[PDB]
Amino acid sequence: QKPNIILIVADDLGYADVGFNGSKDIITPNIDDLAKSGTSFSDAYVAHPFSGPSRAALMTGRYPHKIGSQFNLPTRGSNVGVPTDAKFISKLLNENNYFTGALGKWHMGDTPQHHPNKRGFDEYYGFLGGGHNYFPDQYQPQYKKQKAQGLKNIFEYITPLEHNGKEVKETQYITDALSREAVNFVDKAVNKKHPFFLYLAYNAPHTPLQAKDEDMAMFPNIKNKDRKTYAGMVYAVDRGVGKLVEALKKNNQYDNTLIVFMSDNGGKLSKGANNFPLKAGKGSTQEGGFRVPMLFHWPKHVPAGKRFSHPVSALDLYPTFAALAGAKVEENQHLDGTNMWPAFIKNENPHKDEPIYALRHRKGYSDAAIRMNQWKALKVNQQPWQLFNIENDISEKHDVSKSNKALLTDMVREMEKWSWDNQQPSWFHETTEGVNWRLDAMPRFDKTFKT
Amino acid sequence: QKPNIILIVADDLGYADVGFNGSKDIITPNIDDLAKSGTSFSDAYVAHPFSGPSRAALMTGRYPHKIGSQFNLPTRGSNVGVPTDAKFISKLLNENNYFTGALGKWHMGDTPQHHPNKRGFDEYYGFLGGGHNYFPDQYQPQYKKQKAQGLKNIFEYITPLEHNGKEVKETQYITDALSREAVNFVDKAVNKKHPFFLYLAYNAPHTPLQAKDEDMAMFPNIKNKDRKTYAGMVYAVDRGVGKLVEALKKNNQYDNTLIVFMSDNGGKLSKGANNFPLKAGKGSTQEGGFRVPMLFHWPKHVPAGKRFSHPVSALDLYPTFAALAGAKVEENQHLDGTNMWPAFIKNENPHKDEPIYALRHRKGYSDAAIRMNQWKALKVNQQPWQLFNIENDISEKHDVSKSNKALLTDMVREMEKWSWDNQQPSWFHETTEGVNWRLDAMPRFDKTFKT
Amino acid sequence: QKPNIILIVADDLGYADVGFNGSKDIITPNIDDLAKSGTSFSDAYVAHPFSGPSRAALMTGRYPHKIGSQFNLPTRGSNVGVPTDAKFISKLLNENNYFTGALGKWHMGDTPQHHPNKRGFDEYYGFLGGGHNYFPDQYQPQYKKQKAQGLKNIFEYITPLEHNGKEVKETQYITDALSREAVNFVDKAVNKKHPFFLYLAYNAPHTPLQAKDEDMAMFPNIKNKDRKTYAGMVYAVDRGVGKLVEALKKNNQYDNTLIVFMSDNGGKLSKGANNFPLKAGKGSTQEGGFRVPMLFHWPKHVPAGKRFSHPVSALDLYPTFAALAGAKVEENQHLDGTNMWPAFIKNENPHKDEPIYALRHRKGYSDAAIRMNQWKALKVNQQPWQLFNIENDISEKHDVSKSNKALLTDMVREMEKWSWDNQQPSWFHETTEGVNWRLDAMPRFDKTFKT
Ligand SMILES: O=S(=O)(O)O[C@@H]1[C@H](O)[C@@H](O)[C@H](O[C@@H]2[C@@H]3OC[C@H]2O[C@H](O[C@@H]2[C@@H](O)[C@H](O[C@@H]4[C@@H]5OC[C@H]4O[C@H](O[C@@H]4[C@@H](O)[C@H](O)O[C@H](CO)[C@@H]4OS(=O)(=O)O)[C@@H]5O)O[C@H](CO)[C@@H]2OS(=O)(=O)O)[C@@H]3O)O[C@@H]1CO
Ligand SMILES: O=S(=O)(O)O[C@@H]1[C@H](O)[C@@H](O)[C@H](O[C@@H]2[C@@H]3OC[C@H]2O[C@H](O[C@@H]2[C@@H](O)[C@H](O[C@@H]4[C@@H]5OC[C@H]4O[C@H](O[C@@H]4[C@@H](O)[C@H](O)O[C@H](CO)[C@@H]4OS(=O)(=O)O)[C@@H]5O)O[C@H](CO)[C@@H]2OS(=O)(=O)O)[C@@H]3O)O[C@@H]1CO
Ligand SMILES: O=S(=O)(O)O[C@@H]1[C@H](O)[C@@H](O)[C@H](O[C@@H]2[C@@H]3OC[C@H]2O[C@H](O[C@@H]2[C@@H](O)[C@H](O[C@@H]4[C@@H]5OC[C@H]4O[C@H](O)[C@@H]5O)O[C@H](CO)[C@@H]2OS(=O)(=O)O)[C@@H]3O)O[C@@H]1CO
Ligand SMILES: NC(=[NH2+])NCCC[C@H](N)C(=O)O
Ligand SMILES: [Ca+2]
Ligand SMILES: [Ca+2]
Ligand SMILES: [Ca+2]
Ligand SMILES: [Cl-]
Repeated sequence: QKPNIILIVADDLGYADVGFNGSKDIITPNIDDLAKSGTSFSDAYVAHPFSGPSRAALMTGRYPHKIGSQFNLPTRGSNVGVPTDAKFISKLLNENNYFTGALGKWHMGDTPQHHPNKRGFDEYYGFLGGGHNYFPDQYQPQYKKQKAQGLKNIFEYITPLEHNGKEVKETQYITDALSREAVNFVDKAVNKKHPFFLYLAYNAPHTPLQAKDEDMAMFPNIKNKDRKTYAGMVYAVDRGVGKLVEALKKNNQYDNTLIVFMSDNGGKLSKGANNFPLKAGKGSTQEGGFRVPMLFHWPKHVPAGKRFSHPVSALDLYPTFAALAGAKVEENQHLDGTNMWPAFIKNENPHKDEPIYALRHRKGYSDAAIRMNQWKALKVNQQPWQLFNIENDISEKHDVSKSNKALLTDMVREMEKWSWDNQQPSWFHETTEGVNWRLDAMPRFDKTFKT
Repeated sequence: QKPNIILIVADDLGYADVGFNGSKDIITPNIDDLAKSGTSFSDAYVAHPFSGPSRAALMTGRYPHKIGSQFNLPTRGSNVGVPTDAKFISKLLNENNYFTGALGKWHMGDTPQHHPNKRGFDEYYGFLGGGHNYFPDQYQPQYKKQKAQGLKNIFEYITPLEHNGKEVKETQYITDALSREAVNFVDKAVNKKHPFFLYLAYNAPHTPLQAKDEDMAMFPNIKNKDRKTYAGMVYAVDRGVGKLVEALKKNNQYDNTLIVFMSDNGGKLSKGANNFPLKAGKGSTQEGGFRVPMLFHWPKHVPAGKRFSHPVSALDLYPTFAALAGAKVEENQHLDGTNMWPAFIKNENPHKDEPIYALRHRKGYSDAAIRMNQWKALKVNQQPWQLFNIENDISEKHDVSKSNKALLTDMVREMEKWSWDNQQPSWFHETTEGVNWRLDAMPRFDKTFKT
Repeated sequence: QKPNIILIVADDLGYADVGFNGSKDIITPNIDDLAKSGTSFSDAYVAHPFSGPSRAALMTGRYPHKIGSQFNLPTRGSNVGVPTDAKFISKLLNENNYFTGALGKWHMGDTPQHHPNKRGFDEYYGFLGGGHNYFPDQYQPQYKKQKAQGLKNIFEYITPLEHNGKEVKETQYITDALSREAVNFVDKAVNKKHPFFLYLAYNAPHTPLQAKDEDMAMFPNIKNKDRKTYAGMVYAVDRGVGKLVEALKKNNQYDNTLIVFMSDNGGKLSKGANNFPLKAGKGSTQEGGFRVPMLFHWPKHVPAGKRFSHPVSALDLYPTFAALAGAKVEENQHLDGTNMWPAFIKNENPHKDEPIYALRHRKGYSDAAIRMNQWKALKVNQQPWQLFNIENDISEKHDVSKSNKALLTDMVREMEKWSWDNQQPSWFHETTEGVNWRLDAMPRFDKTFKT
């Protein structure tokens, strides 16, 4: 009965950089097959416009602000991570008889208690930090040189990958390696006789921009060097997905597996991405920062060849997966999303008359976003709040706040109300950021929620 | 054996605005009956000079500073409240076989976990915020208009009352409605065969100043408009108390019930109150802010026709009620008051040689108060500490700090010692207040405890 | 089988002020006997360069920064202390069948929950604060005068000593009294038939500088008044140790007891100490502040007549004692030291390629220290980081940072990484210190970890 679940998350994948979500230049046949025989989502949102807090939200089902995880972890390492008392969806599923696997990027804490194996994943194969260099032939010599020199703070992008806490010596381009271990994970799952949960966290197409020549060779008409490199990186993810689907079919897992494919946040335009038709990109509270491609694939359950047009949150995956797995959630987990399945099946808005938030901190102020029904409220760059009918003005060109004053004020005040149980950040991505936070009396919600 | 307990709390009731505590113009016959056949308290103190933290202290038996509840909750709503790990007196009594009821004003959190029904009250009938408009005929149309317009942040003074989480349509003037449900609560209690605890939290005579014509008609010689309205509001509370006593007598509950009547803080002089002979009023650390009327009534147990002249704290009610109920308290609850009954029965000071504190935060500084034996230390308006022999100088006219230097310094240093386990505020009543707190490096206890 | 353990800690004992660690003027025959038949440590470090946080670290096995105890407790008293959820080594040993005793200075909280008897000591005889006056004849009349005057905030240096919460009337010079009760403790231990742990926390030679004439008489060639007084104070500790060893031999405990003797921090040069050949003293992150004398004595187990030359931390005592006692440690205790015994027995560095830290907060900035293998990194007085080859430059005269840039930067970045799970201080030693902390947006780790 109970389905296997695969959550595939690309890292900094631009909105228009898969074929099912409008790519004209990058070609993603295998990812598009899953979209063509499943349902894609035109209004899918992550809980934060960059990696660490977005991933924290995927795993915990909570806005990262509620659990002190509003910032990326310190870039040079730390002994902190996403709080251990917020149960990960993997742990919940593992407690309900799932064989659990995590692959690739973690970015949620690298201490013993924060490690994938202590957050409910039986299997982990990957790198624990914010990304990685893609070619072992490049990074392994650099790590050797630095380690032999006696350095202990070695940049996490060149450190060896690990398998369940034991270091390995990777031989393949990282995207191919993660795809290979996805196949290995689902092949191991055959014998288990319970259902499985796989969290596949590709670092592609996140920087550094490094692609195989064989992949870049498939895009001879992309003349921009970065865009061709980026295209090659995305194509490697597509090959990977193809290799995984192959294995699922061989093992007779394909038909009873829910596959979710998405990005952790918007594309970085200066590093090869395209977020058309959305404004801006990674880190923004404009749509381009936190509105992402998403597809569901599960034959006979997810309708084939459809596009779901109502708002869905990455926060919804926790209770949705939980309900589909027959795993009970507790009220004291304070889940911020909803089980979207009943509304999804009726082609209705699972967040009818309810807001979806983004709140991204900057130096001495915060940018914010509110999506509810047709409306997108926007607080950016210390401008006054703006309002867009996002259903007809997806690119956020036509501020209609002047003619909907009471509605806008109401949305902002509800966000203000929501903000009070946000915890003080438990860390920042740089030491100076934490010092500035304190110096600036943050959060400056007097500015953020001013109407 | 074990007595029923009723805690009646008026909201912003002035010190001289009941007959038993010296009113010459407002007439409160039923409240005065309870005083005449019981004991009133000339030196009764609440733990904070305004609502939210005072109520937090009544329920938890802790100074609100110890539990992060030094401020009123955000006026436009929030998902925060008085910490769930500080057990409410209602919860303790409920755990020891009491049928528990709360009526009227809450002001201690409106989330599911902070709701009266989750803080140990079997029955709740009231409004969860800081107050309410008094006439359904006035507020219900306003709420209809706003709700039909699609507004979600609706001012809590016009929102519908509820009964155990289900919304109701109130038909009576709020003070009469709460009195009616007090009767209903004690009538329900007859069948239960356990003792009962009723927390009756009238919003009268708190703003808005709104009275029935029939009540105002009883004060033809009060020419000041606000004072007449206020008098009418207090008279409605007296009628209510009378209606409740009536029901207690009918049910044979009267003789074995401990009735406590008090205010949550001092009267607001600009909104109809009189705190004679005390200086200042609501929010002050002068006596007028946190010294309140109080009576106990319990035939054969509380002496009849007496006035107890020693300091008593609202903090004492938790362990006193607990002891009278045979409910065990634990050392790790960190109760800040004392079981006052043994000293009360011997007509001795239950806080002999021990301080009672007030500490009220302002913009960039704090006002403070210390009551111990005959002495009142006062820190106000960024003036140097003052000292009064409050037994001979109740109006705080004669600063004798110059001639008791060592005593004053000693009292202040003991308060400074007490301040270290005060928690940072978990919320503020406005966003800007919290920003100013952070900007001003609060608490500025270098100013507050300077000698 | 399992050994008794005695941890003797002098308070502000200078580096060169015992004979085994190079004293030419102070003579410490009994302490030197333990060194001569045991192993002394040339590179022994406490976790903080002053009392409260150093002691917190000894007892918890954690850097005090991890548990909010980076500052001394408020000098005029408080209701805070070292967190009750960090299990004390005494509690652990008590749970593993040890008879436990603490003597003399506590300085880790004086509330019921923070009291020695609630932190795993069966016996406590001493004073709970930061120090004490040494002559009962002097302090007892002062305390009587103040107590009879009705003062409640009485300076903790004159308050009566206590035995398990009950006040006593001490008749001897405090150092002699503590020594006497050490004898009484080990005599009580004879009957118990389990092993024992004694924590002997002398306040000597900490201020006030007060010595017996009979002790000062032994140093006729010390002409400096303070140095002679200080010498006499240290000699009283030596007599005490001699009296204790006497009792251990009488009771047949000597041979199966591990005796550790050390200081809580470096000597205060302006109050009689000598830290030769180390730079600076008490409170500094120069070697003189946190590098201390230390000896182990345990016949047949600790080699006799040796000097161990590798870094050892006071943090190591918790897991080392635990392992020697057969007491299990849990991963979730987050111990910061190591069981040094296996490396110690092989004459190898128990902190090979691993740092030992000091981080001491000042007004608006922090001083820091890193010891790893031959290297000492130093951050002091808001100067740029310095680096010394501490093995050939113990006095920190020759900054070689210019020629080891990459190593120094790497060490600092590793400290920066370590800093993220440091908690905000739960208290300060003065109210103004806490206000300045907040005003200065502390910690200013942007300055501290700048390279
Ligand atoms: O004032 S501050 O607060 O401190 O900082 C600025 C601003 O105020 C911040 O609020 C803002 O926030 C950003 C968001 O959260 C943290 C900030 O950056 C995040 O995105 C990260 C992404 O930019 C980064 O990409 C890096 C580049 O490629 C990989 C990463 O490291 C590389 O550089 C290294 C180099 O340092 C080393 O010495 O040599 C290496 C050689 O291989 C390498 O160079 S390279 O490989 O040739 O490129 C590049 O800079 O990745 C991180 C994750 O690791 C973040 O991505 S993600 O995880 O968020 O998806 C957010 O956008 O930042 C302001 C300035 O930091
Ligand atoms: O500027 S700040 O830093 O943010 O704060 C200032 C200062 O620094 C603070 O120390 C000080 O603290 C005060 C104390 O705690 C919070 C502050 O106010 C508290 O008292 C509250 C009480 O004033 C308030 O009364 C209001 C008036 O009557 C009812 C309440 O709302 C009314 O107005 C509404 C109106 O806004 C709405 O649009 O229409 C309604 C219907 O027309 C209604 O109008 S009405 O017809 O007049 O009723 C009035 O303004 O009630 C709250 C509880 O609900 C507090 O009372 S109590 O719970 O504490 O007993 C404390 O004194 O605040 C400074 C800035 O105010
Ligand atoms: O208040 S501040 O302006 O913030 O303090 C400043 C600095 O900013 C701050 O960093 C520094 O911190 C000192 C450090 O920790 C607290 C401060 O004092 C400690 O040492 C103490 C001894 O000096 C004190 O000795 C006193 C002396 O003899 C006995 C004591 O009282 C007598 O009256 C006499 O003055 O004893 C303390 C323990 O009781 C403590 O000693 S301990 O070994 O640390 O316990 C330490 O250096 O303080 C600056 C100004 O004070
Ligand atoms: N396991 C040990 N304790 N080894 C250290 C040497 C022990 C040896 N008996 C000695 O006293 O020198
Ligand atoms: Ca990303
Ligand atoms: Ca009030
Ligand atoms: Ca010391
Ligand atoms: Cl710190």
